[PDB]
Amino acid sequence: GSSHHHHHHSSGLVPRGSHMANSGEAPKNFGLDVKITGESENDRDLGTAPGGTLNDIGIDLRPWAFGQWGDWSAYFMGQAVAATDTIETDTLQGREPDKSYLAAREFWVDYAGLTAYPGEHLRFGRQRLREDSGQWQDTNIEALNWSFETTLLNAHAGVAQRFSEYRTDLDELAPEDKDRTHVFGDISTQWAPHHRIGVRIHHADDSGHLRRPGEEVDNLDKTYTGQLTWLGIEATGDAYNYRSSMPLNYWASATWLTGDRDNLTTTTVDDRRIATGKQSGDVNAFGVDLGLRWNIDEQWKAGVGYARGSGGGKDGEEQFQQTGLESNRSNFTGTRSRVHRFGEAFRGELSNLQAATLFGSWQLREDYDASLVYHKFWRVDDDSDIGTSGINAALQPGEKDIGQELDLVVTKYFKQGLLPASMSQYVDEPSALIRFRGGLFKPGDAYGPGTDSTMHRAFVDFIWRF
Ligand SMILES: CCCCCCC/C=C\CCCCCC(=O)OC[C@@H](O)CO
Ligand SMILES: CCCCCCC/C=C\CCCCCC(=O)OC[C@@H](O)CO
Ligand SMILES: CCCCCCC/C=C\CCCCCC(=O)OC[C@@H](O)CO
Ligand SMILES: CCCCCCC/C=C\CCCCCC(=O)OC[C@H](O)CO
Ligand SMILES: CCCCCCC/C=C\CCCCCC(=O)OC[C@H](O)CO
Ligand SMILES: CCCCCCC/C=C\CCCCCC(=O)OC[C@H](O)CO
Ligand SMILES: CCCCCCC/C=C\CCCCCC(=O)OC[C@H](O)CO
Ligand SMILES: CCCCCCCCCCCC[N+](C)(C)[O-]
Ligand SMILES: [Ca+2]
Ligand SMILES: [Ca+2]
Repeated sequence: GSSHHHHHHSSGLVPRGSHMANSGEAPKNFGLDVKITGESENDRDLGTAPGGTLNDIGIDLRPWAFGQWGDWSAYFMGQAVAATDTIETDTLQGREPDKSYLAAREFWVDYAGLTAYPGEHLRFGRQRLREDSGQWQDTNIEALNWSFETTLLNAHAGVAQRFSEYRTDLDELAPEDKDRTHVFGDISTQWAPHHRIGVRIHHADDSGHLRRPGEEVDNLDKTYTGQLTWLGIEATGDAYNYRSSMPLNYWASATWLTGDRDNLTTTTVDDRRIATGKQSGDVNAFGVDLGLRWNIDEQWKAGVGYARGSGGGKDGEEQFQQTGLESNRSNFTGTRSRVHRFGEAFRGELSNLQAATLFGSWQLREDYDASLVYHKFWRVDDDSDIGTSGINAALQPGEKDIGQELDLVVTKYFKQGLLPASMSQYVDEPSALIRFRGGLFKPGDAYGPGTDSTMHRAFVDFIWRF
């Protein structure tokens, strides 16, 4: 069920001989996830800077261990990566990564005895946190998190904070993560079969300090401290369920962001960046995300989406931002494969950003899936920047047109052997997959002259679970 240690993994693979493969088998006490990835990326800066190009290959080995004793259980997953350059082998992301490294990915203890519900448990340690949209949390982080998942009622509550990367190559935390504590919760109900309504809350509190006036500031220093609360409502009808039987699936969510930020101000003095003070101000921002998916027949689906995170406003009060724990990856095209909601290439954060999206998808049982996604992006306020994105180039003042993107994701799932056999029958539950995942980004007028006319980021992933 939902407490299984691989429940949230996007791959959805089942090892041969596991209890999930055959309910007569005992739960596995250990296993190995193997990933081989190639990445082609050109060019993250749109040709405005040296570097920013990848054409490289890597292997990622993820052994794991699991123990269960009554209501207690424990889990560890490690990671070893070797690659020809610093590629992305992990969609979930002294800050220079090495080509090769070791990591402690997950380590937690879990207690399920507070209630008799198997859907209820308490988990403590570095753990996968995820909700279905991927827009609030989808990350491995140190946390204490309570989950309650039953037919009529779902609820969660937890607290989380990064203390290390637990990596051999990254010495320090990203500044936004340093001394930031997250508290969060959600409650939702299935008010009709396959229709869910819920509320969600998240609070992020920065206990750090900003550099004082006259101090040099570098990439490891914070740009702001905040106390931010997100309050959201969400309605879904099989939004992220690739096995829906309904002719139509939908999601609608609205989120208010309130609180305050202390923003560091700086000036450049002799190749240096020097702190000049700080400015505080309230945040009163809003985000929405809507989508509708047509289940045309057993194999074909298509749909449309719209999202907007506010931007600008009086002294930047209307600049929406996400929690910083999000992936923005979800099953919104209606397939077993998760897709970046705002482009594999652009990788937009919902922040001073408006996006319109169209997709079509195709799937065949548990054996194949494919999605084609089109996005158009605009700035909401053409003098404010946007949030994070997979594009590292300056925006020109006064231009709303961010660009357009076309994404393709194609996946083959299989079981027996290293690679599929053409004589193999349709797989009941696959243990391995091969995937192409690619995005083509066409910059719009906001990127100005001297930039490339197109950018791409594409991956081939081979994944095996043993
Ligand atoms: C707060 C962080 C918690 C970190 C806990 C990490 C635990 C790592 C791996 C889980 C395996 C626990 C040991 C299993 C064991 O010794 O015996 C059980 C197993 O061999 C048969 O049931
Ligand atoms: C096993 C049951 C655990 C019960 C503990 C419940 C923990 C308490 C609240 C969880 C919901 C998140 C609350 C968010 C919050 O407190 O911040 C809101 C505040 O910042 C508004 O200004
Ligand atoms: C209808 C297809 C829309 C989605 C297209 C996404 C695929 C993006 C690129 C194609 C993958 C090939 C990657 C290799 C490549 O393009 O050449 C390397 C590059 O540096 C110069 O082209
Ligand atoms: C039931 C007890 C079993 C204990 C399992 C230990 C697993 C073995 C090694 C995991 C290493 C844990 C990560 C430690 C670590 O990386 O610390 C990082 C430092 O703080 C510097 O970043
Ligand atoms: C094929 C083996 C796969 C198993 C890999 C498990 C690796 C377990 C723990 C490695 C993480 C330990 C990090 C230790 C460390 O020194 O990190 C801190 C560095 O000094 C960065 O400043
Ligand atoms: C970039 C990918 C292409 C995006 C396509 C987006 C299209 C949005 C919605 C498609 C609606 C599908 C309607 C299907 C339909 O009407 O079939 C009717 C049949 O005749 C029923 O018998
Ligand atoms: C580019 C590197 C390899 C990437 C592999 C990604 C997935 C590969 C192939 C998917 C092919 C999709 C067409 C499937 C199809 O037409 O039907 C399959 C048959 O019905 C069953 O054999
Ligand atoms: C679809 C994108 C994945 C294909 C890219 C494969 C790259 C193989 C070349 C590895 C050599 C890299 N290099 C030149 C730095 O050594
Ligand atoms: Ca470049
Ligand atoms: Ca329980």
